[PDB]
Amino acid sequence: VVEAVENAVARVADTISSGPSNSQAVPALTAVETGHTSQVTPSDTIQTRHVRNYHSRSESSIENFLCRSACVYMGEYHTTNTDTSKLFASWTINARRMVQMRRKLELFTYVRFDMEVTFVITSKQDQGTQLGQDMPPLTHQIMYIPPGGPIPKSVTDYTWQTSTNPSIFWTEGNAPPRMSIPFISIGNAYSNFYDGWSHFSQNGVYGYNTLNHMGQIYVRHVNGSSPLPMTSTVRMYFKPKHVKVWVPRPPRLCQYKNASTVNFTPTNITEKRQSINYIPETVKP
Amino acid sequence: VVEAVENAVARVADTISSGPSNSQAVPALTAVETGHTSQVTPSDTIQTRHVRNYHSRSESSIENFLCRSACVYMGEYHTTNTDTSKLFASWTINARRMVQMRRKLELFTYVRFDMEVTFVITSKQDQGTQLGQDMPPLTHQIMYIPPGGPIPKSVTDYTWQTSTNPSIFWTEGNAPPRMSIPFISIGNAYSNFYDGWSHFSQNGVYGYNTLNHMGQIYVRHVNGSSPLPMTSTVRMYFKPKHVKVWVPRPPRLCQYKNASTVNFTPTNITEKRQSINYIPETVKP
Amino acid sequence: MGAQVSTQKTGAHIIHYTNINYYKDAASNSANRQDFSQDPGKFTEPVKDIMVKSLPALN
Amino acid sequence: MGAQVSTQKTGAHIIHYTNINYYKDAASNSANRQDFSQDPGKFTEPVKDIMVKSLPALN
Amino acid sequence: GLPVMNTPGSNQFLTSDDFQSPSAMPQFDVTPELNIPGEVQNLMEIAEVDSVVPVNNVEGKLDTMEIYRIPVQSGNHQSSQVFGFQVQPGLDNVFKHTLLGEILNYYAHWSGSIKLTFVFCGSAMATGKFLLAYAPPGANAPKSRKDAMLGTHIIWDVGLQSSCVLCIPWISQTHYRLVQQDEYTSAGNVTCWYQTGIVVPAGTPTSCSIMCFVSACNDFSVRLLKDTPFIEQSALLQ
Amino acid sequence: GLPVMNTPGSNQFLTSDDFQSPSAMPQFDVTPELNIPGEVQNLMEIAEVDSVVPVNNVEGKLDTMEIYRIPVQSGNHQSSQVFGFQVQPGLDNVFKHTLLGEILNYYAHWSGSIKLTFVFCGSAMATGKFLLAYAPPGANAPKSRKDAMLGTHIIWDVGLQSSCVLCIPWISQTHYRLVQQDEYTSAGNVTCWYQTGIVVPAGTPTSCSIMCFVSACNDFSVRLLKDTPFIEQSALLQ
Amino acid sequence: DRVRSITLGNSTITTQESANVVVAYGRWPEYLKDNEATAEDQPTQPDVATCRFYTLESVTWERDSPGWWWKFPDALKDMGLFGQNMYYHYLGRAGYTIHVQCNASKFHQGCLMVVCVPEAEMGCSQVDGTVNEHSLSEGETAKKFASTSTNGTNTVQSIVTNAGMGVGVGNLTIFPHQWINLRTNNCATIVMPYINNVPMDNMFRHHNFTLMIIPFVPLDYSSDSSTYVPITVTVAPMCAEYNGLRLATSL
Amino acid sequence: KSCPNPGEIRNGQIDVPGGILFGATISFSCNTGYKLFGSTSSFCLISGSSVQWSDPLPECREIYCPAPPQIDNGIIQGERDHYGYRQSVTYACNKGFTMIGEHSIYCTVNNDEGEWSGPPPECRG
Repeated sequence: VVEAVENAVARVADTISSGPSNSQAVPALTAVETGHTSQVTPSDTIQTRHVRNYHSRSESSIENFLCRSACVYMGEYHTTNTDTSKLFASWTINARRMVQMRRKLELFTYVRFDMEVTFVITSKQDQGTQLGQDMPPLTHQIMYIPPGGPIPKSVTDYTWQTSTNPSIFWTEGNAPPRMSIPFISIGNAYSNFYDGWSHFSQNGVYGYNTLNHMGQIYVRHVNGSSPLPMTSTVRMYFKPKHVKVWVPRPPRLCQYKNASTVNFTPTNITEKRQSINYIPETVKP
Repeated sequence: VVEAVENAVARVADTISSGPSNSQAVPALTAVETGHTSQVTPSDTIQTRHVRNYHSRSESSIENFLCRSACVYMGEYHTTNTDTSKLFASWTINARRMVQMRRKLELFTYVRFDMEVTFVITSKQDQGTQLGQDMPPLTHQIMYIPPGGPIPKSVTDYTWQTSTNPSIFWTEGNAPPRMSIPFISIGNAYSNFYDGWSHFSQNGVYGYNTLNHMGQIYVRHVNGSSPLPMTSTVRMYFKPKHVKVWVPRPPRLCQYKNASTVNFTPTNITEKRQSINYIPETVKP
Repeated sequence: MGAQVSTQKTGAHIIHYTNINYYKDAASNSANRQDFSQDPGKFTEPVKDIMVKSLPALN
Repeated sequence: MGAQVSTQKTGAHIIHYTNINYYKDAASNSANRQDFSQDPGKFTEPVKDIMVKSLPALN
Repeated sequence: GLPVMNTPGSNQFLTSDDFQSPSAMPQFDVTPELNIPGEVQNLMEIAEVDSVVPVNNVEGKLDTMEIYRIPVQSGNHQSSQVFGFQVQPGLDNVFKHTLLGEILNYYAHWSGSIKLTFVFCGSAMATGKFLLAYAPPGANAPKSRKDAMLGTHIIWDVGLQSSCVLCIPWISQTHYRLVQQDEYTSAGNVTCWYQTGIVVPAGTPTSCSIMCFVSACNDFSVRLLKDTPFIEQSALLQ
Repeated sequence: GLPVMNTPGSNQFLTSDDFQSPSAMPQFDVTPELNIPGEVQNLMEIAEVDSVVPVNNVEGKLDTMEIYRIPVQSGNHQSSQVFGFQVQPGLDNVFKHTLLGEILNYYAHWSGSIKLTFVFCGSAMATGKFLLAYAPPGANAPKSRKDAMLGTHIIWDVGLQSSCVLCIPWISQTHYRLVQQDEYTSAGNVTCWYQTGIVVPAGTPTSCSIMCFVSACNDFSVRLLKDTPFIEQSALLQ
Repeated sequence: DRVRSITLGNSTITTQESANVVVAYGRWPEYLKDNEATAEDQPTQPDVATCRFYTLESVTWERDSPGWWWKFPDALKDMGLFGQNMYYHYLGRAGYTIHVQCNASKFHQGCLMVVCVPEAEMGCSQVDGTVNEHSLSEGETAKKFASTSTNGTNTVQSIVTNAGMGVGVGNLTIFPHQWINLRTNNCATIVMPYINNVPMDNMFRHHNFTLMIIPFVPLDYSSDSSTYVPITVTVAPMCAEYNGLRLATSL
Repeated sequence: KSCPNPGEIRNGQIDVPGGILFGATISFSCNTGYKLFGSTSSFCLISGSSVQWSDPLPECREIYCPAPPQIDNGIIQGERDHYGYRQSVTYACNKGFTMIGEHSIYCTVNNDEGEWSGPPPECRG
């Protein structure tokens, strides 16, 4: 049984012709005091020719805009060390440590979507004096710790039994480990912003950290120790699918400071030119 | 649901019979002054027999001619060096550094097509005194920088996060990395030639470089440094699919000089023979 | 076998592709890159009374 | 399931193949190696008045 | 089993591909949707909204609200040019930080026409007429109102309806234009001159201000996603 | 999942294969087509166009326009042969650089017949008749007009209609012929002789010129794509 | 059959030994239609002031003269109200009708090639160098090929046999062309549509095409035939639009 | 102000990289096969009652190969003077002698000086 799906293409509006005009219709004079954005197509101000316009606003929809993978965390962990807490990587989940996808997601106040998560794990042999060994392929475990579960204390913990937490074993040399994630939230939309506190006495922690608690991730080398040290770096890539977004906001201007807060330093609105009348002369023999 | 597609085969024209003739029809006498190419089938000049001709002009259509992969750039990059700009390859995109596909594409003035791009990346261990090591498989990143994006300054840049630029990670030992590319142009056809300038004062840069700005490509080793140096060479192969071509031109005669210009040295039209009457005698005891 | 044949993205001036879903969860599907809808008057003209583009904005 | 069964290239003197497109973009298809068309009179005979091959080219 | 054969491009991770992928939380039960107000369904809905344009971005006024307002006064100032700026909605410092500009800078090509709406912000008794002209590229910016008069202009009479819309049409040869504009895909320049001047009675201020709001017409479109140059970090946790 | 099994030829890169492949720019919106004049749809449309043939490619005349024109004069020159050349449209220096030859040299086999059109380029009062003969291979080139007379010839009378077409037919045993011709797939040789001579009145020049245009008939075809030997480099950036 | 008349604007051309009329690729000049257009504003279409026969100064066909080339437009830029609209407007579109006129007696002999070349991008004399603009076009004064390889900085490599583009000068028969064989005809006409890869294009920046006149068989005559044989070129735009008006360019 | 038109050096070339206005220089060259007798460049200077050119136009005069070297036991078919560029000299041997080598030599130009091709033939007894 085959089903035919209908997909309509949304072109942009053509240019209707026009001629001279001498009337009391002023399509130009308006009043911005009303919070209303003038709809003056060129055919209202000048004489235009009929132009069938085939262009499309497809690559600017929200799904085409956001559904592209982007890195959101990089972390390193060693096969052997003398710290036992550097033998595995760990981090709380948020899209907020890399400025690119942060700023991208933060043109909207509430974003509701599924995701496609990918991991790029790349090991290197640590620089030393006595290199040279035959180590077999490394395999890695990526465990997701929801908020509440027990978190590991070493790479030989019991928690890595991953009885109910989902976790991925991947043996280096194959295609990256990818999986898909539903809308795992308790609100009705991930709230990028939040003007409020956690405690009802109007104090506590301010803003985003209050709302979103999505747990942690813990990555480790399953193999075991290593004759000579090696260090692996894991990068995590988020790609939002089935994207819905609400209440847009002006794009960020000032540079980000930390992943907790929206604190900033004041910056200029834009960069300078010589005068207010300055247009450079570029037609010159 | 299965759909039957009809594919017609285009044979070449048969030879109709003929006999003696004594008439005022001169199918031979013509006048080339009119810019018109005589249509004189042999059956007009001599007595021919009816010949059903099954031959086909299929392997000479433009799609069968051009749709074959060909290398268009070769570049080397090292895992370790003391230059930090030789650790990654980089180049602006044009089909114009290799003479074969250049000359092939340049029988036409405007070529509009999609492409299928393939990369053949081959590493070698650099010759030295102390060889011998256990390095794991190398993996490479190939980033495409459209015209405007930020370009890397090292192999540890931020730009390699490839948030929106498309880029390929490939772990050596598999099938080559291939992808497909639409007609990414702003004109209505890629213009192999251009008799004009960039500035309106009739100066600037002359010819092709003006028109086509398609961005750059940057290749790197993701792994990291290497105990002992190694050097990788990347070759890029273009194969035009869905090919449309306009306004043919005489094939190039003189050899190419550079990828910027059509400059040349004058060459002879063709090579010499002893006389104008010279045909070699090849039936000899 | 539970397929759906929709249309590809071609420009204007053999175009049908086939989709089958393999997983038991809609959070495993592809992305909906072929929905193009708009309603700018929500942000562009968020006013109680209409304004007709050829009459004075006041008066 | 959205297929199309066209004819192979055999000489003259069990020949049908099957195609299915998997990607959402026509820039991902195969090549159209089975269109053979011609119009040489565009370059061969680009003249205003016709010339009939059995009459003098002039006169 | 079935004989398969792997083509090139296997086992790679292309950032902008959409395949299916196993759910790591099977039979999850998502939270019911909510008809929250104000849902965006395209980005050319954020770029059709007016945005105050920092025209007066001379030095010394870049962190002041004064950057937003064009000075205009009464007297015989017909020889002086009020303002003027290139049309480069993604590259000119005047535009690159508007809503139009910040939305463009995520894309690489842009086509369509633009709407610049001017708001006279002086007394209720000041009166003047202004000339607002757009000059398609090909020749240096006009330096007198007799040249700006020859362009694509409008004459805005200041009255009850305060504001006036100069709609920069789309004149180009290429269907599109780069966002990182060069002098091949240049777009022109707009310039503003007094047509009769400002006249005020006694007891009102003489120095008034205009303001300029940029938005995209209903035929605008952008394409070829890219990264924006405006955000940048130097380590994680930022 | 499905049990597959990989056959030989897996994970190879064959230059001339056509598979599908992921688009690296999904949902791209290409520029609308344009009905630009003069679209090519086959290469045997570039090889059916006349092309001046450098017959007189003796040494000392190879970088001169003189290479293109055959000398012809008035007097008792009936013993002399005007011109003669092998039929090797892809290998003979006379042909290998025409449009026919440069299009063939991208292929390895060629079948069909050829049209050689001769243009008398002398006075409007000079008169002569010429014999143009083609000799299918099997015997040395004719050395006298009594032997050329026996071939496949035409007698061209010079008059108002200046030019005359000798259509070299396709006589061969193999359906095709190599482009890099040997003496198995040889094709013959054409030769030209005076039939009556040139006669001019007083006050016109005596030394005239012919010219020869080669094109392919409507049953020509080429096959088995190869590389052309005419272009070559010694490093990248060329 | 050999008589012909071409009436464009307020100009007429009569001819009595014409061979035929090459219409470039079977295609006639036409206006930009509504679905292939890209510019929003209304175009100027003057139609009789600009689509007429402009005659460029004439060149003397000598016994040893390699050839000549002109570049269109930038040849008609100082011709009437074509060369004025062409100044005041950013974008321009037009096809042409080129009539080349060279007459001799019945005691003269020769053969010219008259060929229109789209995008005739040319090659400097020093291989590692760049042309001027003067070296591509002098306006209505023709540039001249050379019977040997030329030297000098910034000047096109104008040996005839390569035609300045690096190709064989006998293969130019792929372009719309005619011959002038002083024994049969005395004029060549080529009707040239707007061939370019964008709908409209600027007129000062891009030399849309190149007209090359190359004598393959040279002049000759005897005792006292007329020594002076000139060639005259007439070009007439057709279906000429302009778009994007502003103040006039300057060079 | 504009100088008068430079002109046209036949068998040569004029390079005007910056126009012909006041204070503009132009350069002169000669094609392959000719020597440039005259000035190399010309400026737009003030001349009495106008602006005109610094130096007049030069001449490209043909480069000649020297007389062809005669050979013993041989002959030249109609030997001539004025052996310009690309022109040929044909040899022959005498009765009882056999011809060896290039039987005819063609004049070229190298380093801006006329030069024949390889050595003339030999006549063996």
